[PDB]
This record gives sequence, structure tokens and C-alpha cells, in this order.
Amino acid sequence: SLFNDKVAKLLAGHEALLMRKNEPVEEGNGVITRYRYPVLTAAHTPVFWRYDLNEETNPFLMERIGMNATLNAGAIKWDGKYLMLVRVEGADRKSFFAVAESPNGIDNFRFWEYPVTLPEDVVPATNVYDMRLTAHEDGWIYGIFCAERHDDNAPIGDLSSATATAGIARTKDLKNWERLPDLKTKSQQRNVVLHPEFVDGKYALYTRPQDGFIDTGSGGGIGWALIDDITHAEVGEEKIIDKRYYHTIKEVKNGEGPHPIKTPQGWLHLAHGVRNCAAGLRYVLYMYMTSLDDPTRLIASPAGYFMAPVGEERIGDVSNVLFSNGWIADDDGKVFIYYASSDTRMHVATSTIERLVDYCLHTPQDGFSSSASVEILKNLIERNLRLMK
Amino acid sequence: SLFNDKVAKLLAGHEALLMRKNEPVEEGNGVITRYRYPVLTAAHTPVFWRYDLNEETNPFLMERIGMNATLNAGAIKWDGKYLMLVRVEGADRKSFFAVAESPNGIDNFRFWEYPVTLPEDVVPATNVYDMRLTAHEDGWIYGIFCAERHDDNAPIGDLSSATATAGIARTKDLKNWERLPDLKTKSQQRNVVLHPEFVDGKYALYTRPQDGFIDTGSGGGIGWALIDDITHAEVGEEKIIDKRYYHTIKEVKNGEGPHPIKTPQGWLHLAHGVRNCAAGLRYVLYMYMTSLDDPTRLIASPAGYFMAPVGEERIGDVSNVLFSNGWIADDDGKVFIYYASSDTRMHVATSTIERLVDYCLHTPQDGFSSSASVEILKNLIERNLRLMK
Amino acid sequence: SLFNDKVAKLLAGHEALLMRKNEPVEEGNGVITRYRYPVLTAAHTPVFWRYDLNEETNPFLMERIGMNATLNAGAIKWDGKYLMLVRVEGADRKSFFAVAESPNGIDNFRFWEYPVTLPEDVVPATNVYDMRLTAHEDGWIYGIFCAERHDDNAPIGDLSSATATAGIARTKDLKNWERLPDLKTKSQQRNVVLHPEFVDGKYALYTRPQDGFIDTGSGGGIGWALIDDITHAEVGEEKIIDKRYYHTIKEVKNGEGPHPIKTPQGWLHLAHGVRNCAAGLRYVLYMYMTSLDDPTRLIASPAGYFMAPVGEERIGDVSNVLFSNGWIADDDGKVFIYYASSDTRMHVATSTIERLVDYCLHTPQDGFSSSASVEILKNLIERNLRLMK
Amino acid sequence: SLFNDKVAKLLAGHEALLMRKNEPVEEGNGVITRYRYPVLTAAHTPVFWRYDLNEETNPFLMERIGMNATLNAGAIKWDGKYLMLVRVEGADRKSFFAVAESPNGIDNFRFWEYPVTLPEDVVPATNVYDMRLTAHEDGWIYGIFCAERHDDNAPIGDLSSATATAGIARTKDLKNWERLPDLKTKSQQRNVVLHPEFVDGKYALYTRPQDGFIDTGSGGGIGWALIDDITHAEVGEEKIIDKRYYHTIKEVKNGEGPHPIKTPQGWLHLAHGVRNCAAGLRYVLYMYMTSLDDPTRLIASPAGYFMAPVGEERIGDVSNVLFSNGWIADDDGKVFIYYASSDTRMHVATSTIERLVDYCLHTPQDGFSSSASVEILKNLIERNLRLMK
Ligand SMILES: OC[C@H]1O[C@@H](O)[C@@H](O)[C@@H](O)[C@@H]1O
Ligand SMILES: OC[C@H]1O[C@@H](O)[C@@H](O)[C@@H](O)[C@@H]1O
Ligand SMILES: OC[C@H]1O[C@@H](O)[C@@H](O)[C@@H](O)[C@@H]1O
Ligand SMILES: OC[C@H]1O[C@@H](O)[C@@H](O)[C@@H](O)[C@@H]1O
Ligand SMILES: OC[C@H]1O[C@@H](O)[C@H](O)[C@@H](O)[C@@H]1O
Ligand SMILES: OC[C@H]1O[C@@H](O)[C@H](O)[C@@H](O)[C@@H]1O
Ligand SMILES: OC[C@H]1O[C@@H](O)[C@H](O)[C@@H](O)[C@@H]1O
Ligand SMILES: OC[C@H]1O[C@@H](O)[C@H](O)[C@@H](O)[C@@H]1O
Repeated sequence: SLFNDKVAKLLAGHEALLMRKNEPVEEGNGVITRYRYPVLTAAHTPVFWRYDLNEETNPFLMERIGMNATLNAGAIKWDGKYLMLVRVEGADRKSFFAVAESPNGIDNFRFWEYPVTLPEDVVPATNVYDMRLTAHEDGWIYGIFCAERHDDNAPIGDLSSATATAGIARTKDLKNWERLPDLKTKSQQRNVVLHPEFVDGKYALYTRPQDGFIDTGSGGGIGWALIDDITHAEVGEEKIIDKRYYHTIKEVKNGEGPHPIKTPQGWLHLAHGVRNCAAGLRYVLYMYMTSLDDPTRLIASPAGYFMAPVGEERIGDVSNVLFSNGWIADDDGKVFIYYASSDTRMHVATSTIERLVDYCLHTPQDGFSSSASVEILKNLIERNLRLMK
Repeated sequence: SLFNDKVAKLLAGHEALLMRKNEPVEEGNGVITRYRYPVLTAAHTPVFWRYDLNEETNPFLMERIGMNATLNAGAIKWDGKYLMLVRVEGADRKSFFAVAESPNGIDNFRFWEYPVTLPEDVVPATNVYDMRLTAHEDGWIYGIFCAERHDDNAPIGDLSSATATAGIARTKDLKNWERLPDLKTKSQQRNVVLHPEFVDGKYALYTRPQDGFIDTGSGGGIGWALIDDITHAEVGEEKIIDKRYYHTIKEVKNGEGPHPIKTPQGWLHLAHGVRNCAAGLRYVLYMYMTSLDDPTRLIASPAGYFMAPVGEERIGDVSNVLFSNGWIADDDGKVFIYYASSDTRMHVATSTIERLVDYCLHTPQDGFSSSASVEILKNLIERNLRLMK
Repeated sequence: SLFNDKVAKLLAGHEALLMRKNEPVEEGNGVITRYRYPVLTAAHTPVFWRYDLNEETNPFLMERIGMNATLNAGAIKWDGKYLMLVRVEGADRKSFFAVAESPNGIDNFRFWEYPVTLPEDVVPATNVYDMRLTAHEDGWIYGIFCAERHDDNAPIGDLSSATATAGIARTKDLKNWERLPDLKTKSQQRNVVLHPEFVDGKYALYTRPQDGFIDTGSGGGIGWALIDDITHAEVGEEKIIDKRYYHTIKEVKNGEGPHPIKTPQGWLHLAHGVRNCAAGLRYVLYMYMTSLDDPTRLIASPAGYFMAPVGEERIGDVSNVLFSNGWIADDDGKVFIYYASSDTRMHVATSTIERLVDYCLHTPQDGFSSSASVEILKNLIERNLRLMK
Repeated sequence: SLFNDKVAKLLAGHEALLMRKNEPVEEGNGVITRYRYPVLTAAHTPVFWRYDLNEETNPFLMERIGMNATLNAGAIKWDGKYLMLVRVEGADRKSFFAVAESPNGIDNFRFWEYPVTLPEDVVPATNVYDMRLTAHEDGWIYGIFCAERHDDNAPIGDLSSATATAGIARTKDLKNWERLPDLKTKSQQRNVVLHPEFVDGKYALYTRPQDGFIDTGSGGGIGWALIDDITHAEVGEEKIIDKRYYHTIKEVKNGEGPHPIKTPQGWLHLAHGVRNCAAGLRYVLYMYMTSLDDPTRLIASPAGYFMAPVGEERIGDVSNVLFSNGWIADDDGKVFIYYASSDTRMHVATSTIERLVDYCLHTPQDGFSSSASVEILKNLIERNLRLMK
């Protein structure tokens, strides 16, 4: 029948998309390798999420539930597989979480047949997004995410005013999730992330205090807060670890991405930085390192951005954005960086622990001015010209 | 496992290839419409024909039986479906027959899981090829094909001299085939085709007498022979119906393609014509019509070729060749022409009975010289310029 | 109406094709510059040559007269315009001549609305082809071409054996052509070309004696023959000017292309050379020069080919062929070379008289062996490495 | 200056071409992996082979010595590098030998600055081609090649009749070559190849007896001949090891490619097979194995071709041809197969010894008929369908 043939073709096209082999992009900077294809797009969502496959109830075979975007994904190595904890945004503009797995980390990602069922905390949330997974030493996998609600305290007609809180959930199988109380804090929070080890016997959070829903205001950067009880999480003291700076890629806002990777040289961090331009907000990725002895102490601040939008990455629902809240480091040192472009699709970039540490340690620090940048550059040129002669 | 993933990808890629929607080529001549993709290539043969899918016996997952070409296919409308009787040539250089079926005639052709099992006649054949299917009024589907054997008259070292006979088989299901005796005749034959109706109460064959295996010699063109008994087929009287002519597209050789289509205006024929050039033999398609009252009598001879190699068609194992031995005319008058290019792949072109008859009746006849061609052309130009003013 | 819209689209698409700007190919050898697009293809023939545009007599709007190829064109600068004398081959396999003109020499060639009407000589010809135009000092434009007829000596069934004579016609407007008697000669001739000046007060022809229709046999190369009376042309004395040589690009056959260009350094010639290979005959272009004092005396023989098939040129009705019988040299020294590829389409390449003479004079002569080729090459390498150090 | 800029651009473009990274073709058959780009083309020859770079003597900066093709290359692993012994054909139609080297075997091949200087034997040769390199246990690198001369028996006008002898040269550095006497034998020979080990204390050659220059006539296949003294080489006893067969890919001609690779399972051979078709001669590659105990004894004959022209490979000066006379097997079992397409360019395909042996041992043998091919195929289908259920 024509209908059954159409269903068969939908499924066949979907399998071909899912199984497509990724290929590295040859041209790169020696730090990271980009890949030709995204690891996930809205088109990667299962056919059976979007279409009613029953001819009786969907004789035209049209989509019943449109899928808009697959973005800002957490990540974890799980039972030998490479997992993303994907933020999937429907055509209805709500996001939900969904696990996708790959045998190799760069292609053949496939969504688990059901997305994540996440219980509400005591106050219901309208949207949930951007989960960071932490396999904590306490034996749980934590997902720290943004729980967003309308702010009724707004002028009449204002349906955009919102509040962001840090949601906390944990699981041991990524299917059954326990929702803990939202983080209690004196400011709005987004980009909260759980450090994987106890520090002074306490849970440690990366935080990002902000005066408003979109603007940080007095919020000084990426914060650090020790928490006595993750099941009744409340910030007491909050210390800024990585600061915003005028005329850097992290001027207006910044935030921790995934939880950092432990290296012999220190904690290796991946974050985003924001500045304003004539086209709106521009988001890039950057890195920093902190001490093993004192994870609050910066020990490497390579100047500028680590990755910024290239090519197809530049365009999407929210253009001029890269964002990451997930990466995986294998035992052999290979690193898989899962980053979204333009709030629309997920990509992978690969590197190694040794290369990322080399990048952090030997990319000169920002001296904060054009004159300083020129002096750093002239010094390198002088070395190279001597060598090339 | 890596092996199972590899098998799953082979199957998935194959399904995507098989299900690809064909699209008509916009640029055309108003007679036939070409399509963007071939209907069959060697890559269309089933994965399970080529690969041993068992890891125990094929751990590297390599092809065990290479497929080289899918060409010169017969065709029949069968139980609501569009069928080709494909000549499939293996990497071993032997050909065999195999049914492929489509729901619509222009794409989604898929081979039946097993190819054709064709019993030998009394004298075994080395190769069999180019089967024309005829649904005869006697209730059988006949396949008339070429059965080729090494020429025993050949001297030491000559492993190329061959003989061609017309093989005859029949079936009622395209799975169980009865092999009848090879056609008895005084010359070599290839391109023998069964006319679908009795004529004077006898079976009627299109023939192509030839003095040698490749060259026709004294062979004058496409012949017509009435046969009393198809189960003991022997040519007696033989008349040339469509002749070779110097400096036409059918100078050196010609041959009937599929059996002709019955129209109210006469029998509509599709044939091939051959000439020599610096690059070897060049094969094109051409049409002609014969009378319903007397199928041996020509009533339309449009000048020149009907189709010749265009673009991708020009290149293959045997370049500069189009060949057809199959077409299907639906009750609504739509015609699906199945033609091979360069002995390598199968294509489809579509037309209608009305357009093909129009083409045959109103394409001026060849006057056989440059001066005559110019006079025909000047006449048309004069009419058009008068109209365009 | 749908019909009128269809006609309007045919005309519009044709105009867009005709007006397309050509672009030079950047990669070249410094001798000639190729161009991205052919100057003519079969699709360039007028819409009103191919279609009957009257809905009453062609309601399906299909082509009534197919055009197959535009090839082997003569060329002349004429009343400020760049003209080709095109060999146009119909789908009927007959060729006829047709003028096409361009304002600039590299694109926007358009056929004159009517093709050439060429009267027959006393014995009618089946095909005419490959006309070389010569603006002779006697005030006439001569076209010397091949007039082909079926060989009456041929046995039953032989519809391929043919004879080639040199046809001679002249005109003062390229519209009204006077057919003079075919050249009288003791062998078959093709590639006969009129030298533009009297020599010893006589007409001078380039000739190409050949024992057969396709193969030259004892024919030694490109010949030279003085003719008292072009209106009763008969060869008496005949001298070979440029010879075939074993293991060169002109081993099996050769022939003069267009008439040579007069330069201060001598007559600049363009010719074709043929050898056999596993795929058939391979045709390339080559150049040579002869003395102004004695046009029968070679003064430059650059080794090897001048042009050979590249890319798209390699494929067509008769693949692996370049052929030229037309070029134009402007007063400023710019040269437009019109060459066919694969008997299918017409191309242009540009150079200058200075560059072509440079090429002829300073491309080393063929020493006729691998050892000699290596010695020439090692000498150049040695010079370059010395320079590059 | 404009001239110096032009030279700098020629050199820069050439370096970019030479350094281009090759990429494997994903679609394959599991036996061999093809690559996206040729390893060598005529454009890969050095700029300083083709252009005179001195403005004084070449002010137009045009090529002085055209290069036409890089084909049929021998191969050897040499001092840690991957070397081809390239047949380079000039625009003058003569070939010469030239070493090209790569660090990795699949790209970045670069010609040595000077080509090979090969001394003549007592009788000079017009062309030399298709050298097979053998690192013999006697400590020398031998190159066995074809030395071609015009046939003196030829009649007037015949500049094509030629004779082929087996040329023998040796070297210890690929720069200084000693020319030994041409092989003495009772028939013409081409595709002669030196086996790398003594057999019965004697040199062993693969041979290919042929009655004519192009056609083998009574020549039965690939031969084997023991030679006492390679410096006065003469064939005595000669045995056919791999035979031509009607209706196989090696019907008309065959010949050994490179010398075979030693494996624990036997000698692994790569050869070419030829048949005739309407377009001329068609050349494909095939494999076979012989015994370690007795290298004259066949132990594996996989049916059909190993590789045949695909895509771009199908077209060139001599289309419809693959040819190999070189491959390299690394100690780790990786195999680099260097094969020419269409006598025009050089390609690489990769495999492993294990895969190639698997292919030879488990691709079913040719049963020599359509019925046999169908039975082999039906058996595999039956196994697969049983597995797939
Ligand atoms: O950002 C868009 C433009 O912004 C303006 O301020 C200009 O000064 C430019 O520096 C810049 O191109
Ligand atoms: O090879 C070109 C053509 O040759 C003829 O003999 C036909 O029988 C076809 O089988 C083939 O397409
Ligand atoms: O077919 C290749 C060539 O053959 C020769 O005979 C020429 O006369 C040309 O007409 C043609 O281009
Ligand atoms: O031309 C096709 C092939 O012809 C054969 O003679 C071989 O010797 C090769 O030199 C060539 O590749
Ligand atoms: O910019 C703040 C937030 O605004 C919301 O509307 C979007 O859904 C988020 O993805 C975004 O992070
Ligand atoms: O040309 C005659 C025949 O020759 C055979 O070798 C080919 O297999 C056929 O396809 C072809 O029709
Ligand atoms: O090869 C000789 C001639 O043969 C004819 O059949 C072709 O029409 C000519 O174009 C060709 O030049
Ligand atoms: O076909 C036989 C030989 O003919 C020669 O003219 C070619 O140069 C060779 O490459 C070829 O192998």
C-alpha cells in the first residue's frame, strides 16, 4: 500500500541519517578537531516521536508532534557507551531531556526510545534545560539544570518575565530520576554544576549568580559554593573563581559548562563567555584551569576564546552562539567535546587531555589591551622569523 | 558489536538506495522524459547476494560474489506491478536473469530474493542474455533470449569465437521456467522476439539473421518468421521487415528491442541501430510502425534515432551504447521505456502511446542525403518564421 | 495558454543559453587558454529548427527534427564578426553546413536562421562534412570539404564501404554557393584545404592522399599540390610536406586543419594526428611551420601534441578526439582556435600569433626515442635547478 | 615583477597539489579501499620539468616540454619510503621512467628531481614502459620492462607494426642503472616479471608469450621460465601457470602485474585480464595464488575480477582499463596497491595480506557458465536468508 510504503521510507531515511559516518575536518588549529556533520539535529529524533504511524488515526501521515532543536547537552561515559543528555525543544517551545547514545562518540548517536521523565519539585516548572551530569563520588549521577518559571511580578501584558533556579535531580540508571529540592540561593542561578568530589567533606557547586533572568548585573562570574546537604541544598558563602572582564570574550556574562576534567596538572574547565554586539549577544567557549590542592585557585587563563562559531555553526534559532555543557574524557586521554551551535544542533570536537592542557598552559594570558596583544604577537613573530631564516 | 553494526549499516544504506525517489529531467524534447537516476545498477543487487553475512565464515565482512552490471532488461506488467527481467552480470563475467519489481515503474525497483533458475537446453550454454518477455495469447509468458557457446570450429588459442542461438523458455509465474528447444535456423540469431498474437494461426518471431557472432554480414535487418510449433521451433520462411541503410543510425546492424506495442494506428516498435566509428560500435534506439492488417508492412519510419546516449549514459563497460529489450504500456496510455546505458546500468524514460505514435508519424522520413535533410529542415524553418512574425 | 507558455519558455531558455558569457580556464600551459563552456552544442541550434511551433500541427510540442552534434567547424572573420562554418549532424546521421556568428569570438555564437544550401556536383553526395574556408586572393571565399558516397564496389550486405572526394564550392556572401567540380585525383582525399595565396601563379592545395576510406595505407602525410584551374581542379604533382612517424602522435594518420596563418616567421599550421590504441583511434592537434619563401619547406616541428582531449572533451559520440578545421587571427595578433571535441561539440581556445610562434620555435623537436626525450628533459631540468638555486 | 609572481604561483599551486591529503572512499566491498584522489597525474610532474623558468629564454612563461600521463608504475619499499617507478608519457608520445616517493604510501608522492637514465641495450629501443621492480635475493634491484621497436618486416606506409622485447636492468640505488641484454626468447614478450627468490638455484621469470605485438594468438596465458644467468637471459623451458579462459575476464589476454607477495598461505599474485567488447579492449585486475612448495602450482583461483574501472577510472587516453605493475606490503601486513586507470593516471588502493588471502581463498571459483554462477549464488542466498530469519 502507498501508506505502508511511505512509513517504510520514513524509517529507512531515518536509519540512513542515524548511521552516517562522521569525518574530521582536516583544516584546524591543532587544538581541536571539528567534524563534518552534527552529532544530533531535530531530524535525529525518532520517527515514532513525531509521526502517528497508524493509518486509521493519521491517514495523511503527517507529524503530530514537531521537534524543533537538539541542543545544550550534558554528557557521560556510560556502560562503555558515549551518552548525551540532550535538551530537545519541541515545536511547542518547551524543552525536555532525552538520552542519546553512541558506540564511538562521534556518530551513530541514537535517542533512547523514551525521553527523560523528570518529576517536578514542590513548585512546578514551566521549562527545564541545560543539564550537567556529574557522576559524584557518593555513587549517584546528578543532573543539575535550569528550572524556569514565569515571574508574575511584571507589568500587565508582560509574558516574558521569568525566574531561573537551579534544579537538582539524581539517578543511578538515567531512567528513574529522583527530584531533589531546587537550590536555595539569594540570587537567580543558571549554569550551576556539581563538582565530582567532596571538598572539605562537602558537596561543591559551580554557580553563576545573576541579578536578572537574562542579565547578570552585579554577578561577577563563575562562583563556587560548598553545600552541606545536596538533598536540602542551600548556598551560604559564594566565591567568584573566574571573573568577567571588560573587552574580553567574557565581558557581559559567563558560566561553567560541563563539570571540569581532573588532570595531573589541575582541573580542566570548559565555559562559555558572552559579549554584546550590534546583532545581539555573542557566545563563545573558553577554558581555564584550577589547582588540585585548591580548586578555587586559578592556575591557567589562556587568553580569548577556545572555540567560536565557524561556518554552519553561526546560524540557527539563536545565531552567533556556541554552548557546551557536556564532554567525555576516555582513559586513554581522548576528549570528546559536545557543543551546541546557535541553540539548534549538537556537534562534537575531539582533542586530548595533553593537547587541552598544553593549550591552557601555553596560550599567552590576556594582557587586556591592544598594545599588550601586539607585544605578545611581536615576540612570537620574532622567534619564528629567527627559526625560519 | 562492530561486525553487527557494519551489517546493519550495509542493510540501511541499501534500503536508502532502493527507496530513493526518482525525478524527471526537465530538459527534454517533448517525446520522452528521462529521469535523474538509473532504475537499477549493480549496487541495487541485494546485500545478501554479495556478502556472506555470517561473522564465523566472513569475519572481515567482504563481498564473496561481486556484481558488475545490471543491463538489457526485459519488462512486463505483472499482477499490478512493474517488472524488469534483468540481465545481471557478475564479476565473473557470466550473466544470469533476475526479476526486479516496482510499484510505480520509475523507482523502488527491488530484486526478488532469488534470481531466475533457467534449465539448460540439450546443449548447455555458457552465457545467457537479453531476454524479451512476451505474454502470449496462448496463456504463457515466453522469454526469448540469446544462448551463447564457444565456437568449436575455433583454432588453437582462439577463446573468443562464439555462436549465438535463440533460447526459448516459458513460465506462468516467472519462478518456474520450462526450457524449450533452442530455435532451429540456418544462420546465427540474436534479438529474436515473440510477437504477442498468432498470425495466420502461427507463432510469429522477430528475427535478426547474422553471418557471424558479432557482424551481420549479408544479414539485411530485422526479420519476420512464422513458426507452427513454439515447442519445436524452426524457421522456414523469413522476411526482412526493417532494413539497414547506408549512412543511417542502423547502417551496420539493427535488432528488435522489446515486442511491439499494439495501438489503434498499428504496431509500435522499439529497436536498436548500430554504426561503426573511430571509437568502436555506436548503439542508439529507434522506432518504426507496422500495419495491424499486415504486421510485416512498414507504415512509419521516422528518420534517425529515437534516443541516443546523453550525459552519464555515454560511459560504462561498453560505452556509446543505448539498448532496450523491455517496455510497459499501461491501460491509460502511459509508457515506461526500460533502456540500458553502456551495458552497465538500467534507466527509465516515460512517454505516452499518443506521443510515441505522433513522433513516429510526423518526424519526417529520412531522404538519405545531406541535401534532402537540408530541404526538410528549410521547410520547417520557413513555416516557423512565418508563424513567428 | 499552456502551449504558448511552453513555447515562450523554450525560446527564453534558448536565449539564456546563447547569451551565456564564457570564462577562461585559469589553469593552462601558457600556450593556449581553454574556456569553461563550449561555443556550440546541439542545444545551440535554433528552437525553430527542431520544433514545429504551431499548436495545430504539433499539439504536444515535440521536436520534429532532432539535432545531434555541432562539430568540425571552419572559421572566418567576416564583416567584423567571428564566424564558424559548422558541421551540424542531425539525428538522422546526415551532416549539413550552417553559419554561426559571434561579436567577440568566444561566446554568443548564434546560427543564421537558415543553414547552408549547397548544390550537388554532377554526382550526388550522401554526406558532406568538415569544410575549410579560405578567403582567397582571387576574391572568392572557398569551402573545401569532404563529399562522401557509398562505394559501389561493395559486396552484398556491405552498407559501410564508402568513398571520400574533395568537394569545392565558392561564395561571396556565405549564402549563395557555387558548386565547382569535385577535385580530380588518383587516390581518395579528405582534409583538403586551399592555401590563401597563389604560388607560382597557381592555386595551392593541402592534400592527404589515402588508400582507403578510413585508413591511409601508403599515404605518407599532408601533401601539397598546385592546381592551374580551381574550376576544373585536378592534382598533378603532389609532395608530402609533413610526414607520419612511428611512435608519434601522428603515426597512423594526419591531416591539415584550417588553412595556415601567415606570420613574419613563416606559415603557422594547425593539423590533427592519429594513432591507434586499445580504445580505437585517438586524435590530437599539433602544429608546424613552413617557409614564406617556400611553403613546402618545414621550418618548425615542435615535438608532440599541441592540444589533446582534457576533461569533458574526452567523451562524446566519437570519444578521445580533438579536431580543428577553423581558426581566426585578428590584426592585433589574437588567435581564436575553434576545435571540436569527440565529434560532438565545438570549443574555443585563445592564444596569440607571438605565443604560437614561440611554441613552435622553442618546444624542442622530437628526437624519436625515450632516450632522446630523457636527454632533452634532463637538459631543461639542469638549467632550471641552476636558476632556482 | 609580473613574471616572478607568475613563477611563484606555479610553484605554490604545485606544492598545494603535491601535499593534498588523500581520503579513503567509504563505500567499498570489504576487500580493497579506494581513495578519493589519484596518487599521481601528469600535473604532478615537477614545474621545472615542463616550464623553462628563465624569463630571458621563456618570456611568455609557457611549457616547453608537455607531460601527458603518469601510468603503469612499478613499486618498491625503499629506505623507509614508498616508491613508485612511474611510466611518464610526454606530449611527444614517448615514455620514460621516473622515481616518485611518498612518506606514507597514499599521498604526498613527489618525483625525484631527475627521471631515470636508462642505458640502451645493443639494439636501441624506441619506447620503454611498464617496469616491474624486484628486490632479488642476489642483492640487486631488477627492473624488467617492455622495450619496443618498429617492426622492420613492415611494408611501405606501415608505421605501426612493432616488436616487444623484455628489457632487463638492475641497480642498487635507483639512480645508476646497468642495462643487461634483452631477454632472448622465441616469441614476443610483454609483462615479464622477476620472481624475488631463486628456484632450483635459478632466476625465475613470469612471462607472457604472444604471437604478435598486441594479440597473443596461441599464447596460452602467464608463463614461468627458469633462467641460469640473468646477465645473459634466455628462455628454455616455459610453462603456463595461469591460463586464459573463454567468457572470463581474462579471455583474450592476461599478464602478471607486479611480482607476487609471499604469504604463509602461498604466493599472492596480482594480474590483468583482457576481453574484447564493442568499445575495444577492456582491462581489469584479478588475483590468484600459487604454492610455496611449487610456485608453478595454482592453489587459489577466485572467480572474476578483483578490481575493474569505477567512476573517474573509466575514462582516459585508453579508456576502460585498469593496470597494475606495482604494490607494497609492509611488515604489519598492510598492502598498498598502485594501479593505473585508462593509461592516464595512478591510483592507490589499500588492503591487508589477511584480507587479500581471505578474498582469494573464499571467493568461489568460476564454474564457467551462467548455470554454475546461479547455483553458487543461490547457495549463498540460502545461507544468508536462513541467518537473517
Ligand atoms: O559592529 C558593527 C560596527 O560597529 C560600529 O561601531 C563601527 O565602529 C564598526 O567598528 C563596526 O563594524
Ligand atoms: O555490447 C553492446 C551490445 O552488444 C550486443 O551484442 C547486444 O546483444 C547487447 O547484449 C549489448 O548491449
Ligand atoms: O571521427 C573522428 C574524425 O574522423 C575523421 O574522419 C575526420 O574527417 C572527422 O570528420 C572526425 O572528427
Ligand atoms: O593500453 C592498455 C595497456 O596495453 C597493454 O599493452 C599494456 O602493456 C599497458 O602498457 C597498457 O596499459
Ligand atoms: O537567555 C535565557 C534563556 O531564555 C529562554 O527563553 C531560553 O529558552 C533559554 O534557552 C535561555 O537560556
Ligand atoms: O557483441 C556481442 C556480445 O558479445 C558478448 O561477449 C557480450 O557478453 C554480449 O553482451 C554481446 O552482446
Ligand atoms: O572516419 C571517417 C569518417 O567516417 C564517417 O562515417 C563520419 O561521418 C565522418 O565524420 C568520419 O570522418
Ligand atoms: O597495446 C600495446 C602497447 O601499444 C603501445 O602503443 C602503447 O604505448 C603501450 O602502452 C601498449 O601497451
